[PDB]
Amino acid sequence: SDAERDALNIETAIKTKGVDEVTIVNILTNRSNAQRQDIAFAYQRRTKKELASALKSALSGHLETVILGLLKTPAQYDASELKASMKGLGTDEDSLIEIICSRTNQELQEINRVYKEMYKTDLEKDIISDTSGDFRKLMVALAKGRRAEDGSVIDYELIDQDARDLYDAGVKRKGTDVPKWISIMTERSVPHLQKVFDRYKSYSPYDMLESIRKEVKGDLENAFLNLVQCIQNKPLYFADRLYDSMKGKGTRDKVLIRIMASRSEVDMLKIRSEFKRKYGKSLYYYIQQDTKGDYQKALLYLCGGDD
DNA sequence: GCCAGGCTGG
DNA sequence: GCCAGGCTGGTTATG
Ligand SMILES: [Ca+2]
Ligand SMILES: [Ca+2]
Ligand SMILES: [Ca+2]
Ligand SMILES: [Ca+2]
Ligand SMILES: [Ca+2]
Ligand SMILES: [Ca+2]
Ligand SMILES: [Ca+2]
Ligand SMILES: [Mg+2]
Repeated sequence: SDAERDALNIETAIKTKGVDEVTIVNILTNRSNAQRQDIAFAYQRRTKKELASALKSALSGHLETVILGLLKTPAQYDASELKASMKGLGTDEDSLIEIICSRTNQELQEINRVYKEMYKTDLEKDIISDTSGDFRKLMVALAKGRRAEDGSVIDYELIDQDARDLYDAGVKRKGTDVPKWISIMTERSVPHLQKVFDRYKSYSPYDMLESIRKEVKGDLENAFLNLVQCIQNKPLYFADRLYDSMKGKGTRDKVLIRIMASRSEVDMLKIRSEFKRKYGKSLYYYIQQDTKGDYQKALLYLCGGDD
């Protein structure tokens, strides 16, 4: 890599009359996150100005959102998105749910650490302040990032007991024992819960997702639905969330940008494979139909190719 | 989950 | 009939 050559080409594009957005996109969306950190360092040393601030002046619109997000480290970006989801008197529960429900223990440990560094308060405290009831209990538990790690031994006895407990806490009874659902679904390892959800189908006339829809409502329902999909098949979860961000009128750009940026370097090949298999056309194609301009170009580079 | 009703398959 | 799935609504499950 040549961070200083990239940093120089970016400054030229910034200072150019009208701004050369294509140069900025072509560079930043075709570099790894670590290469971008080096570019930003090299840029500050050359210009005495922060790259992120210089681009926030030089860009606007959805393109600005993409590019500024790409400049943050993965944990910084996640922490900033969590902060933004909680900003003001409301809560963006959909975004909070997406991040907390899909991040691994190791990702969440770094988010907790980085959040506190950037905002001087614990993530858990902001979550407690923005949520209430069982939804709060579930989000706070997940955010600890202390799910059991995948053991070397499959515990079939516990798989069966957990399935019965989920059934007895929900569909089988009047009302719902939500704390039993929260315990099992936050504490057990991911491969364990995968097996629990199939075993659950032996006891229950409905699968886990349909049981959630029948038993709970609102933010709690949304959160359990996202979590179960994340446990069952996380690349498919992101493929479905991307399809949902585009399928209808307009675009849920906040969701589309965040997924494309945060997964580009993690599992985007699997996301693309699941998307193409389910929807028959490529993720690339859906992005092309829903977005335009340099913004489109940036997302297509994060996609990484057709099919 | 319970009690039913009609429906589509093999 | 039997086997496997679905969808409705009424009287509704440690209720
Ligand atoms: Ca321009
Ligand atoms: Ca701007
Ligand atoms: Ca708030
Ligand atoms: Ca809200
Ligand atoms: Ca119930
Ligand atoms: Ca519901
Ligand atoms: Ca659309
Ligand atoms: Mg790439």
